Amino acid sequence: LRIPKNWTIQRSTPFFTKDNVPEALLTHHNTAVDVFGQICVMEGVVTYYGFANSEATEPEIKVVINAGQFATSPPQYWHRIELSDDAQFNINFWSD
Amino acid sequence: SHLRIPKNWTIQRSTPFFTKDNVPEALLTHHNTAVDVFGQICVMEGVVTYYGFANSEATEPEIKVVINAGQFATSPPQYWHRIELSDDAQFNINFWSDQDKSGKKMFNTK
Repeated sequence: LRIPKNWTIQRSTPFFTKDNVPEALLTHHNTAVDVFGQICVMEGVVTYYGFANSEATEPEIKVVINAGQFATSPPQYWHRIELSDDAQFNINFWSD
Repeated sequence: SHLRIPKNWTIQRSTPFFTKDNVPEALLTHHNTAVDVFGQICVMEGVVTYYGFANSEATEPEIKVVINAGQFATSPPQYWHRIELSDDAQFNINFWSDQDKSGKKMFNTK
């Protein structure tokens, strides 16, 4: 899935690091029912683990996101992210 | 090496997606971000070429950066630049700031 041309960012999170990231993101969870999660890495590395559904124990996809890059999370898709000790990222949520 | 936006900064405003079909002409020519405002250009599709200038009246670029899909680049406060798009380029821009910028200008032209 690609984010539609007419979609926009309803909300953006502040910058998160190993020091102030919300435990909720570091855990196996999913995005809003109809929202695309765009993860932008400013510094360090963020590793993205995707799962076919909420039951899967092993990931069906692993993506390494480096500084200067971003990876999107399709609506309703289950995932978990791990951050290197110097990671700095934020997430933009597209919908509407 | 894109410059790092400090962790304490926050996004004040974000632009919708743009393509060579509806991109504001202000981005195609010289412009800079307002004081205390860091620009971030995310390329969702295609290619966006970035041209930076030493100052308001510099004619030839001091920096050229090619930004591909999945990548983003940053432009520090008041730094003059312009962007060029590929035929299938799709991108947007996030404006960060370490100060409340509500109501004020995000970018300057000319």
